[PDB]
Amino acid sequence: RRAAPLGPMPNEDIDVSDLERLKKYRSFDRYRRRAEQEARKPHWWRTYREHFGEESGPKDRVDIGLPPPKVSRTQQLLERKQALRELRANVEEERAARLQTARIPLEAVRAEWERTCGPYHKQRLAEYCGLYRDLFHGATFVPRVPLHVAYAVGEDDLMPVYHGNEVTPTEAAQAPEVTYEADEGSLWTLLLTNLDGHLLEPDAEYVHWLVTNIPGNRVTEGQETCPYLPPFPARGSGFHRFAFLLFKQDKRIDFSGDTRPSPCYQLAQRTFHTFDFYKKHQDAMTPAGLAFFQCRWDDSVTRVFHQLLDMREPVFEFVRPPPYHPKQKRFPHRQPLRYLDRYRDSHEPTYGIY
Amino acid sequence: LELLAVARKERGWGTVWPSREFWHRLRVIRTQHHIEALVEHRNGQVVVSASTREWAIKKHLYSTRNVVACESVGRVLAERCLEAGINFMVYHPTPWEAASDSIKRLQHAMTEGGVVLREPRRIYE
Amino acid sequence: SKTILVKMMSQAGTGFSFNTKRSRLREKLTLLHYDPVVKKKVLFVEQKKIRS
Amino acid sequence: YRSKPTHGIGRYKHLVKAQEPKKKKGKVEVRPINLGTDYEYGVLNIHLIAYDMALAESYAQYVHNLCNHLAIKVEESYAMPTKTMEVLQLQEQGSKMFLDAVLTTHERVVQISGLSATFAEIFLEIIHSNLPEGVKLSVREHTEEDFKGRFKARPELEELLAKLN
RNA sequence: UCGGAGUACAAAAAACCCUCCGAGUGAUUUUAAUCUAGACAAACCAGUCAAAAUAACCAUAACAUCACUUAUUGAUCCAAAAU
RNA sequence: GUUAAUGUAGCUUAAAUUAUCAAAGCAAGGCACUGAAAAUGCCUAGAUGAGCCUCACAGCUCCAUAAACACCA
Ligand SMILES: [K+]
Ligand SMILES: [Mg+2]
Ligand SMILES: [Mg+2]
Ligand SMILES: [Mg+2]
Ligand SMILES: [Mg+2]
Repeated sequence: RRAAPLGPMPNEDIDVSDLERLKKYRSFDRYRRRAEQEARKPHWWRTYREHFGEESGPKDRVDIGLPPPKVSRTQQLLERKQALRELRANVEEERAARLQTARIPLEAVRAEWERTCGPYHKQRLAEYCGLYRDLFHGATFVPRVPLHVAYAVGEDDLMPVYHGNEVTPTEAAQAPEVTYEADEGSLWTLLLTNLDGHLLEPDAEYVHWLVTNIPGNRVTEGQETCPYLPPFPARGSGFHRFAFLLFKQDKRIDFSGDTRPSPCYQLAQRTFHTFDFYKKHQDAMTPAGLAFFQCRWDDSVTRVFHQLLDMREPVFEFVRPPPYHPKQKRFPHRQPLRYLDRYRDSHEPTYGIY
Repeated sequence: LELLAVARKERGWGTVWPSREFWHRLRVIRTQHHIEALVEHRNGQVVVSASTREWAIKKHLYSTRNVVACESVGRVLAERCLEAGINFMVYHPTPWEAASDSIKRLQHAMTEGGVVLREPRRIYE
Repeated sequence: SKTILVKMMSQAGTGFSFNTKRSRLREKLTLLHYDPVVKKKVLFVEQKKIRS
Repeated sequence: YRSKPTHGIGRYKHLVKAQEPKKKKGKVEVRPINLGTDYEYGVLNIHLIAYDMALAESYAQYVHNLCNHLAIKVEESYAMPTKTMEVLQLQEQGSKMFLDAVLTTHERVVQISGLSATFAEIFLEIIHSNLPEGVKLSVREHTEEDFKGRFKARPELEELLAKLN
C-alpha cells in the first residue's frame, strides 16, 4: 500500500533522462560542501538534528543590550577598498607573498578584532557555555563595549582573563583590575558571580564581587557593595565558571537593598539570582560587557574554607552508575562459569550453620 | 565533563566520513577567494572562527588565497582558541589535502600556536 | 599444488609452538609472531612438519 | 519501507549511467554510428596533422577544450600512428642520391559527436581561423575505413584472404 | 553435507526425485594476543558478534586481505607428538 | 525627436549609510602534474548601471541597454 510523500523528494528536481547533458560533480570536495549544506535543512522526515538535542531548534532570542554603533556602509565600502589598493600596489609585499615569507602583526589584529567583530564572536562563546541560559534564561545580549580583566600574580606578571579562559584560584586570590574605554558622562556596574558552586541550591549562584556606580574608567572610585572573595571551587567537582558582568546605567540607582556586610563570610548571604537582580533594575541598567573564565580546585582553596569561611572542606567524587545485569535464571544455559560471580554480593565466603 | 575527559564521544558511524567522535573539530574551507577555518562542537555550532573574510585580517594580508594566507589564518585562530580555553581539537584532513603545502604549514602554526591536535582519550570510554 | 602444515617454535627459549599453513614449494619459513610468555615479539622459525 | 512516505529516498541507480563493465569476452568498441538526423550531423573526426609534435598537440588540446566550453560531446581524443619519411635529395652534377634528412608526420584526432546544423558554420569558422602554422585541418566523416588506420596489420589473414580469392 | 538467487513479492521461519548457480580451497603479508560487560541464533550438540580493561607496536596502535566472501568442513572414544 | 520593455561580475547572494560581522558563492583563466580531458597543487583578474529621493523604507527619475513610430540603395 504505497503512500504519498509529505513534501518534495530530495532528488526529484533533476531530469532522469538526458544524463550526459547534466554536468557532473567530477570532485570529492564539491560533494562534501554540497552534502553539508543539504544536511542543515529542516527536512520533513526524521533527521539527526531532531532526536539529538538541537535545543528547541529555532528560538526567538530576546535582545537586551546596547544598540549596535551606526556605521555608514557606503563610506565604509569605499575606504576599505581604497586602503586595500595601496597595500596591493606595493611591490615589496608581492616579493614576500610569492616567496612564502611573511608574517602579520597579531597584536594589531587583536586590537581591531575586538572593535569590529569581537562582540559577535564573544556572544556565541557565552551561548556555547550557557551563560545566558543560567543568567537571563532565553534572553541574550551583545558585549558591545570591550572589557579587560587581569589578575596581579607576581611583582609585575599579569594573568589575563579572556572569554572562556582558565585561571587557577591562586592567581585569583587578590582582587583584579578592570580597564575599559568610557567617557565621564555615565555610570557602570561590575558584577562577578560563581554560576555553579552553590551548595544547598543548584539553581542559585554565589557573588564574589559587586561594585556599584563606577564613574567612567576608574573602578576603584566607584561605590563598593560586596567585597572581593577568592574563588572556592570544591575539590571533587571542578571547572566552575566565573563571569564578569558590566552594566550601563542611566541614573544613579539606589543599590542599597543588595548591600552586604563588610567582612561578609556567610555563604547564605552570598545567595544571588541574576535574573531576579536584573528584574528589579531592568529600567536603569543595561548589560554592555562580558568576560568569564573557568576555575578548578587547588591548594589555595583549602585556606579559604578554614581561615576565611570557617568551614570544613567538602570533597566530592565522580561516581558512575552501577553496571547493568540481567535477571538471574535458576539454570543458566551455555553460560561461562563466571556467571555466578556477576551476582555475588561479596567475595568473602559466608558459612551458614557451620 | 568535556574538560575532565569523562564526557561521551559520539562513537560509531564508520561507513561515512569524517568520523564524528570528537569534542571539537577543526573545519578548514578553501574557497577560491577566501580561506575560512572553523572550530565546531559535535552539536553543529561553531565556537571560534578565523577567516580572511574579516576586515581585521583582510587589511594586513596581500592576498586571501595564498599559502601565507593560510598561515595567518592558522596563527590568528591559534591565538583565539587559547583565549577561548580550547586546547584540544580533532582535524581529519582529506588525504590529498594532507600533502598540500598550505595545510601542512597551517598545522605547523597550530602546533607552535599552542593548540594541540589529537584530543585526549576518554576516561572509561 | 598442495600446502604443508609446519610447527614453529619460539627462538626466545620459552616453549611456545603455533602451527602455520605453508606452501610446499616454498623454502623454510621464518616469521615474527607474539608469544604471551615473554609478552614481546620474538623471532619464530620452522621446526617440524606435522600435516600435509 | 514500501508503505512509508519516505520510500525510495535512497534511489541512486537512475542518477548515474549503467556503466557496462568491459567484460573480458565482450570487450568491443560498439559504436552506434549516427547518420543523418534532421539537424544533427553524424560522428566527425577532426584530423589535425603537422610535422612538429609540440605544435600538433598544442592545437589538438585547444580543439578539445573548445568543444567542452561549447557543450560539444567529445567521444575520444586519440592519436593516429605517426609516419616517418626518409627525405632524399638529388646530388648535383650526378645521379646517385644521398640521405638529406629524416622528417616525420604527427597526426592528432579529436573525434566529436553530432552538432546542430546551424552550429556547423560557427564551429568550423573558429577552427580554420586559428590554424597556427602549417597545421592541416581535415574534418572528415567517421567511417570505419578512417578508423582502420589506428589498428595493426594482419598478414595471417592476408595469407588466407589471398588464397580465398 | 555446506553456501547464494527464485518458489518464500514487505520482520523471521517455511517443503518437494522443484527451477538455476557453486563449495570439499588457493594467492598474498598487514602472522592477526590475553581477559571480560551485554546480545543475535538455537531442541540439544554446535555456531556467531562484542564495549571496557591489559600487553604489543605510530610510544594514550586488534576487523589479516582478495577471488558473487557467503560455503571452503567432522562429535566422543582412541592413537601418535614436547607436556 | 517620439512610443512601449530592462540595466550587482558570466549567472546569482548579502547588500542597496532599512539595521547588522560583510561586497559572497559557483563559474572563468595561467603554470605544474603518463600523452587528451578530469582531479590535485600553486596562482591571476573584479562589479554594487548613473544621479536624486529617504536618510533609518527603498523607489522614482536620469542615462544606458533594447524594441517601436521612424531617416535608408
Ligand atoms: K552548583
Ligand atoms: Mg532468541
Ligand atoms: Mg577496546
Ligand atoms: Mg563411543
Ligand atoms: Mg591535462
